[PDB]
Amino acid sequence: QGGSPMIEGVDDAKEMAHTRQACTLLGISESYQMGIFRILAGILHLGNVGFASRDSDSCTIPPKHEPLTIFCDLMGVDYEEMCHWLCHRKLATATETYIKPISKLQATNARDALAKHIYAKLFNWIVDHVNQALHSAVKQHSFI
Amino acid sequence: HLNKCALFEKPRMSNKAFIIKHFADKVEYQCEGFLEKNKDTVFEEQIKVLKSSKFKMLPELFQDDE
Repeated sequence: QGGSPMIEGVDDAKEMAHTRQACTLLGISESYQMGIFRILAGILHLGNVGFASRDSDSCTIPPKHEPLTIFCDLMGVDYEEMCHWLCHRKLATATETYIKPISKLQATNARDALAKHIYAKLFNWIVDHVNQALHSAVKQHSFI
Repeated sequence: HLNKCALFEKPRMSNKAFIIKHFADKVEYQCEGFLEKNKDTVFEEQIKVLKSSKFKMLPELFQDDE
């Protein structure tokens, strides 16, 4: 979107070197990093999902959509359930819970919200791991 | 607001914006993005479905400790 993928004077490979070095130093194993990268790749592949709208209120993802299949494979989750819940939503009324398809623009907004929430949860999980790495068993008399 | 205090100003030219006066500075905010960002459509049933996702860490990400 920005049109400038690279930063002048900044090398991304060395920044991965520093990131992996730091995470290993603070106790995070390479498995956690690899899972984070898998989540990032899944979100990137999900960002390319195209929606075919049956009408204003109902839309269905085109069948055998390769981006969604790759997203599910990278997430290690089912494809059909994710397709149904990205084309339809469960609405719970005061007495009944039914399934109603979503709007295509609302489908895209929901996909964006899902990606954002997954990214935020991953960031918070990394923060919590850094915390448990940095947590001191000895009681802190004070702090700065 | 009803012009209760000088801290709030009404921009005449645009009805989709509001000027808020701070002691540091007075600035005008556009109304288009406020509702869009504030409202996040999330269902409890969808939360359960995502908990049912086959990823072994995804419910851990969605896990609340309290």
